[PDB]
Amino acid sequence: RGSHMEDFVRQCFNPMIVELAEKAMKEYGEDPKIETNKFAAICTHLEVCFMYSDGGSKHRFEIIEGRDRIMAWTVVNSICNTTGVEKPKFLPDLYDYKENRFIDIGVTRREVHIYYLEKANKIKSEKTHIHIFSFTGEEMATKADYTLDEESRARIKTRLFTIRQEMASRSLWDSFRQSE
Ligand SMILES: [Mn+2]
Ligand SMILES: [Mn+2]
Repeated sequence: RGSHMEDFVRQCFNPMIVELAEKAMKEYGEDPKIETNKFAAICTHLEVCFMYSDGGSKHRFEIIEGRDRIMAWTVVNSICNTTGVEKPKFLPDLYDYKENRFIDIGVTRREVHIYYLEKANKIKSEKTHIHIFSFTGEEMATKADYTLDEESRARIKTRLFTIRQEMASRSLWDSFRQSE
């Protein structure tokens, strides 16, 4: 069965992101053709992570998101075993070489703090930095430390709101917002 959402995702995100999202979904045994909202969210999370890592200096970020589970943890161990930083319980998204911390980036259709609090306790990792974006232009980061300058975060919020308008323009936003 062919859904409008899957066709929208494929023509809205670049092929490298879609491929990474598919490999991520099947690696954890899920179908992009059936669980299509999740497909859309994984693509979105991937793009935001990539836009985020583009915000810093050249060597600033190590990218963990978008890798095989095995090599992602391999890089995490290399980072920990060479910076002494604590090994997070669950896979982060980036490591900040400038601020010497892991970052878990979140994208939500709820209020940023409803989402941050749950991400805070689920990790329970005191060290890992959290940065949440919403589809309504809000953000919320650990210690009010937003890592990147304003322009790079504003770029991310703009893109998130364009995705939401594109889904709304195709009547897929309601099903997407309710499915989280
Ligand atoms: Mn991740
Ligand atoms: Mn994340």
